[PDB]
Amino acid sequence: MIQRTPKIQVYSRHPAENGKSNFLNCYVSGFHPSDIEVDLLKNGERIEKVEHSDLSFSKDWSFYLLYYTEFTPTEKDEYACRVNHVTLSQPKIVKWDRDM
Amino acid sequence: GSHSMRYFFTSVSRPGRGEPRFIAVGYVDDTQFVRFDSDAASQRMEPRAPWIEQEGPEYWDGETRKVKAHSQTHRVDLGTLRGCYNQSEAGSHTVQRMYGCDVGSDWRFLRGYHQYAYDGKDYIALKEDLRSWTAADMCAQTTKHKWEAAHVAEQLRAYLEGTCVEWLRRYLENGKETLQRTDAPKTHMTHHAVSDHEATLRCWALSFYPAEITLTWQRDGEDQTQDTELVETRPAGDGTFQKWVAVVVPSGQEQRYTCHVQHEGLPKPLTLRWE
Ligand SMILES: [Cl-]
Ligand SMILES: [Cl-]
Ligand SMILES: [Cl-]
Ligand code: NA
Ligand code: NA
Ligand code: NA
Ligand code: NA
Ligand code: NA
Ligand code: NA
Ligand code: NA
Ligand code: NA
Repeated sequence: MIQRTPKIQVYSRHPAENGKSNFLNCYVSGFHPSDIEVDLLKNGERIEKVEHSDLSFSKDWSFYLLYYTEFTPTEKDEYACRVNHVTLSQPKIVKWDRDM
Repeated sequence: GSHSMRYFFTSVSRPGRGEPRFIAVGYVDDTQFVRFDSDAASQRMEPRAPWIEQEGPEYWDGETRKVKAHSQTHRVDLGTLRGCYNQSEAGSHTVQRMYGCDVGSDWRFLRGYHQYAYDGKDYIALKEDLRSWTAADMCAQTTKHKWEAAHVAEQLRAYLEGTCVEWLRRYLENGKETLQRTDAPKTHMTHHAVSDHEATLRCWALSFYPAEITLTWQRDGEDQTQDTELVETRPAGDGTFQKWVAVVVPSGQEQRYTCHVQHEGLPKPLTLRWE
């Protein structure tokens, strides 16, 4: 009956420099229940090879996952993370913003 | 100095769709080291940290038995709980268990924890003294009577004050490379002009371990808590953490704003300035 909404962050492991290999992360924390859909997107399209962490939870019992994949940032390519959960009326898409 | 071991179990019913999903994970401090996933092929407890891989086959056999046993008792509890709360057969519910121990700076037992949640709410939890129980609602009060009558806590206290701590000391020395380190955050602030009249100041901490950190803004030395956007500390994926805190300020006032960072790896608290 309790539900908690995912907090979504999209970020690189290391400072992005175009043409140098990196790792693109979508961290989702603070959700309940655990059933969640998380994709990484490249130019609005689903990235196929993505890995994720083992389901764990915080002291308030809310759950957290990391989804990740190797990437090479470039100037032209857009990345995002798309999430659906019972708490969201429509899938939430958060864009990767390297300048933050 | 001080350290912790925790196990986290998560069981989720999917009625008519087969048996529950059961996922168990173990951590030392902020470092995961084992998993079990009931839907996986291997049906084994698996290593997830390099320093656990040296454990021999008795360990892996033993931990696999224990965790499958846990999965069975949660499987039973899902039925019990649905019973007690008068819920329909067809709907997905969640049980969660966490337990573990804390040791102090000289790696002696400090505290134990053993606790349960049902559908994301505290259910029953061992009290700090490891002899009593905290149950809020009526179902859990019923559980409490039963567990008091069967002397459940003294069995759990034995594990928490003995076995739990012995394994944690062992892991701390075998995983000394990973667990007995402190990585100070690499800090900086960014400025971005949202408009002509205001700017986002963001204070960054990167590449730090352990996860515990505090980032705060001040304006002319006055805490700016209510106007701070503070994101959840997040895994970089390489065994370090990241975190930022942002404030949106009037163009020209940047020099009034200071960022303050506290971490175990910093010799003194750090103040960053626009200057
Ligand atoms: Cl929420
Ligand atoms: Cl940055
Ligand atoms: Cl176990
Ligand atoms: Na709720
Ligand atoms: Na975000
Ligand atoms: Na284990
Ligand atoms: Na029960
Ligand atoms: Na729960
Ligand atoms: Na170390
Ligand atoms: Na300073
Ligand atoms: Na300082």
